[PDB]
Amino acid sequence: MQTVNEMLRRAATRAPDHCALAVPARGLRLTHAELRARVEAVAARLHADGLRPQQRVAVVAPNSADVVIAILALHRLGAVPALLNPRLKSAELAELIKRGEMTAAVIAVQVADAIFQSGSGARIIFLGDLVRDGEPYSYGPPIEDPQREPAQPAFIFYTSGLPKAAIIPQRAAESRVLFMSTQVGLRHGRHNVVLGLMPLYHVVGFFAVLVAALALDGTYVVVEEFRPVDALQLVQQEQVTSLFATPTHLDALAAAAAHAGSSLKLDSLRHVTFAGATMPDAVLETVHQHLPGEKVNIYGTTEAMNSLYMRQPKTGTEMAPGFFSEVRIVRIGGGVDEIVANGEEGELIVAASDSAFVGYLNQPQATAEKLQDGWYRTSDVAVWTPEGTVRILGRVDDMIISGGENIHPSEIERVLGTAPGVTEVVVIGLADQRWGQSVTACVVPRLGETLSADALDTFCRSSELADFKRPKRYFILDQLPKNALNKVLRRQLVQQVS
Amino acid sequence: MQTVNEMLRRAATRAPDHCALAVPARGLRLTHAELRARVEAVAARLHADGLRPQQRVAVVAPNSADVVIAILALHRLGAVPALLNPRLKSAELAELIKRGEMTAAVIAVQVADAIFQSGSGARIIFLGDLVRDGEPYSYGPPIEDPQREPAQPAFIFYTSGLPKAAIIPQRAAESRVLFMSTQVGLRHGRHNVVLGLMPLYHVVGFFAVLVAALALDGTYVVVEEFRPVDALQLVQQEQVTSLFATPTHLDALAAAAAHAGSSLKLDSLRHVTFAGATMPDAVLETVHQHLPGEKVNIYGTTEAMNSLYMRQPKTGTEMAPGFFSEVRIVRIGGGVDEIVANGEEGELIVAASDSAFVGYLNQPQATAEKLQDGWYRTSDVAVWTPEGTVRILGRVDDMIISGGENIHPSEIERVLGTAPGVTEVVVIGLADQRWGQSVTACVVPRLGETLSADALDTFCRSSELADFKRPKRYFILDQLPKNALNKVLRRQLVQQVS
Ligand SMILES: [Ca+2]
Ligand SMILES: [Ca+2]
Repeated sequence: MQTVNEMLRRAATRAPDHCALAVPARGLRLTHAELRARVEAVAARLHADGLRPQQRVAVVAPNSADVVIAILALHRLGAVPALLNPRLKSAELAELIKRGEMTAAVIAVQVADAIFQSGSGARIIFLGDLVRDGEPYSYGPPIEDPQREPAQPAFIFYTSGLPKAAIIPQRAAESRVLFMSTQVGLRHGRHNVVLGLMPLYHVVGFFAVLVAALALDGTYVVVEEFRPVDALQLVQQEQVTSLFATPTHLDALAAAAAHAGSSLKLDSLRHVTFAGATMPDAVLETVHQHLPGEKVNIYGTTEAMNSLYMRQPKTGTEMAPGFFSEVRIVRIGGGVDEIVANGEEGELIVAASDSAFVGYLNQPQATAEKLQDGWYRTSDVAVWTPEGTVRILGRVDDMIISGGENIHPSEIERVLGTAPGVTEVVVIGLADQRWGQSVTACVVPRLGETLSADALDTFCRSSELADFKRPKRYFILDQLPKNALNKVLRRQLVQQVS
Repeated sequence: MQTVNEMLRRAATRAPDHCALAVPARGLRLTHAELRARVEAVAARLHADGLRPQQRVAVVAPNSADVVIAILALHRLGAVPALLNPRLKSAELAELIKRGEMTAAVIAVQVADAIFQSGSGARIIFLGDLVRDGEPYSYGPPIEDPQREPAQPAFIFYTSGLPKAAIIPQRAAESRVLFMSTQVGLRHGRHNVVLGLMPLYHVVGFFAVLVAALALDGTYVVVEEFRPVDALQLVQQEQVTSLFATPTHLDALAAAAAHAGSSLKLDSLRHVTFAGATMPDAVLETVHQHLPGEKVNIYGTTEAMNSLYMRQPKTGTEMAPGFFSEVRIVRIGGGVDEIVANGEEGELIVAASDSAFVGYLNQPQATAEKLQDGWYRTSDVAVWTPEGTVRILGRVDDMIISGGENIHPSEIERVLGTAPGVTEVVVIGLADQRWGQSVTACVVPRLGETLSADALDTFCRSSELADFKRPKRYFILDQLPKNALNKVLRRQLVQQVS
């Protein structure tokens, strides 16, 4: 097996003087050999300070060359980095560090004061004390390479109450990189220039983007702050060959690319990759229209990485398993062998092979729910189409059951999203008078526009929606309740309207 | 890890009703599911007859759907197939089966009578008794899946006195397939139609061609006998997307493709792959001119599979390591850490990682010579170019040392191959009067043409060859001595001329 460390080690023997890390705004460029030397330097310093293999170390920082070096240094030492979203609230981060029994926390700095008040025994390490614009503070003797074993913890990543600590074993790294070759069509070579739009604390941003970029002897371009015009200019200046972005970022990029008066040259870009399950047909058409390269839709989890994909997608919900993957659709709430009959809806489950996590840290119960008899349960509903592909229908937990029939809010939300005057929509089930749920739509008007239940119903009646799927009721609201991460709080919304 | 069996098993869950095996001349087509059922059937029958996991079974047969099924059935049972070139002499095959301590031999049938006379305890199994045009003789209870372990023997393949039995471990299969994705640019999908030009008893023909074709959810097209026109027609009829062929086959294919009056449509073909180290510049130009698709040169061994490659090659000897690979150039006859200074010639050695063989069967001494301190020694001479690529110079054993300077016959042979009137040439060293060797060229004239030492020397003097490299002597011969496999016997030639 090639661990992350080993893939990078091998790449550096092959392409020592080729650019590995580029930070164009900062004018910082490091070769594969230069990066390896700085990783080794930081690792040695961390070891001298007391850090030992298989100890867990939290990382709380936005994307940057310094955090790339820190994460890889921790891994080189043999510590287990636990990458955390720095946009989370301080007390929430402190709780997770406490729950995780971390030896230390490497932070970009009032998070430290929060860790001190939690009672945690985690030693605070400021990122700025380790490495500054690629330059390490060097000390301590050279250190041994730790023994890495296939099933052993390598990295911890967090999911969407509190986020769960998914443990990624050493053996998972290779296939979490190589799917980008088998599915997406990346190949080895010094032509590879990868734009780092995805967060490093997301499995895609780390394995599929950063690690893939370097493992294939290419360049990772660091983007600290997202700006659509700045990103497209970087495509031209750095000759970016591939980008992985969110639907939100892609919509922004497509719009910035759409001007006739623009001098932008996007010719180098050959791959545009995304998780487009939630992507409306309209966003997908603008991506096809205004951005070059092959478009590939992927379906992925923190827990299992890549399970389905589609080249040149026409919609965001239709995909099929690729290399590495084995999938089934089973009776909702049933055992892993209870295969549905074709055309019937069930839960998508995916074989837990080398890419799969080994469990959630200190949560035995949640693990038992997700990993059963060699299979990872997605908690998503799906169906086999007449063409033998998988149609993702939505989350099991979002499903509305009205008169004993399954309705998926995501489908209704996509239709209603295109109705005149609608800027936002969330579809929920509210309790009816016959022990079921009634389909209910909460809608926000475009600025200055007037919505009415009658006009929205008139629009739904003209659509392809089956009768039983049309909302029975509308709530017209000035705004929807959202957390600090711009995610709709479905449960708080039910309470506000009901 | 995915063993060969596991890669095929997973592919069949993904694409059960897609064509896996096509024999167009015979009108035979089998889906992934149909192939798996026949593999399972033959495996069960083999087990009932007494065959058990980790027992070695020789296979002596030309390419066909039946041998594909037999090999995969042996592997499914857990036996270790030892694939042998059926063009070898009977007593030579019998000797190798004896030396290998085989439990049995599956043969297309006077090889059987030879095995009986060798004294071997190998039970003879005729291929025609197991499966006929895809149809198995079925009996016996269903059998357990054997435990497969990473380091455990999986397949045996033979090299170029007697051929050596290279043991390929279970863990080697995945990277021996996936290099075709990282290096050559194949990707997962039902678009894959692979033409089976390479012999199944060659590691390329098995892992890189057959197993890759199926593992990626594609089709393997069986070719029992090579014919250039028939092969190109199959490209059109079956919509072949990739082919791997010898330089000899490629020259034949290019010529057949070169007619303006031809109706052939080769548009589906996107990848033409070859081991082109021995390929002259002229053959490479005709391939570029007359065949479509991306051309990729690979450097490979039975022992280590893929160690170097080049996309869109301009010559056959300049390549660089790809994904999986780590290479060094060391002092000839020295230790694995004795790196040469750049520009100096040495032996190419390659890291023995997952793809590597684990040793030669029953030959401890030959193993110790080839596998040292984590490295496989190629026995090829090479040099790092000013551009940081590897230039393959030829075999260590072929090198001529004249006045203390290294001369490589392959270089001289390529120049002399283009001289007026020359149809064949072999360059050898003969003992001089100062304890060294003199560069000597043995040449065969084109039919009816007259060669002379003077005209050949005149041609060499006009070439880019350094003074010290030009032949001091010519032997003009009506033919060169060759074995039954059309390979020049270098040692018999020295004796004939000296
Ligand atoms: Ca309000
Ligand atoms: Ca003769």
